[PDB]
Amino acid sequence: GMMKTIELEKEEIYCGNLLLVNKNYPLRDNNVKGLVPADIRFPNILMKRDVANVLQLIFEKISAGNSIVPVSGYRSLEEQTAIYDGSLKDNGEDFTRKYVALPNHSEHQTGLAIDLGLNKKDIDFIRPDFPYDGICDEFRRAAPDYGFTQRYARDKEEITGISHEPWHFRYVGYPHSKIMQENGFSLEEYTQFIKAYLEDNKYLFEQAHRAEIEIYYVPAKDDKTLIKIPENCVYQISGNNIDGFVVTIWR
Ligand SMILES: C[C@H](N)P(=O)(O)C[C@H](C)C(=O)O
Ligand SMILES: [Zn+2]
Repeated sequence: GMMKTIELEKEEIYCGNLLLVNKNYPLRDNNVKGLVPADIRFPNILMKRDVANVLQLIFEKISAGNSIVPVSGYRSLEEQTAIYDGSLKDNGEDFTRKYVALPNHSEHQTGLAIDLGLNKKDIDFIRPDFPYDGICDEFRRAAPDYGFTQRYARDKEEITGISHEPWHFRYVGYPHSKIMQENGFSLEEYTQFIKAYLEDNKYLFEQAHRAEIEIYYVPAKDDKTLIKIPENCVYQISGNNIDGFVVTIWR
């Protein structure tokens, strides 16, 4: 069918669901919009609208009720700075470096990350309880089917630069979250992995009776990057926050 051309400015590599934000790769566009409260019960915890909707779907699916509470969603630069500096004072430098992202290097500043905890009257804000049992683990096991990944695993500390965090989940979107789950990938690993699949050798994601999904990487040019898409598809494009774009085509 008719193919259409998408023309992207280089700065668009710093927007999208698949941004890799870490010590190496800072947030460069602060202008997150479409933030909404994640839940009526927690008006001060904001997330990107589509992400809040997905969270509700997961809570519905596992019948979480009130057993899981959102502890921290979107954080502004001033909030992240206060948390970091406060942790320096309370917890010391070593702990802070391991458990708090540098300001402008936190996924919380994107609206795509959420810290979750067991519903108990006293919850540690910095390290909330989200065990590998019961309802919390039901969430954790369902998450990749809906677009979420547990961001900071114990076995990936050396490449994420952050200690094991049971509670911190990152939205990357389906099917990326599932591909990461299947391969045991951190987001760092997935960001490298997908660069092996260019437009002329796309990655194929398929299961049962739903449509096939193709995924590929497009390196950013210094100026305008040109991408072609079928008019005959639902598609997504994201920057990777580093050097290019990831394109997702629903067949
Ligand atoms: C501050 C909490 N421990 P976190 O938000 O789960 C840490 C994370 C690396 C960040 O500061 O973005
Ligand atoms: Zn977090």
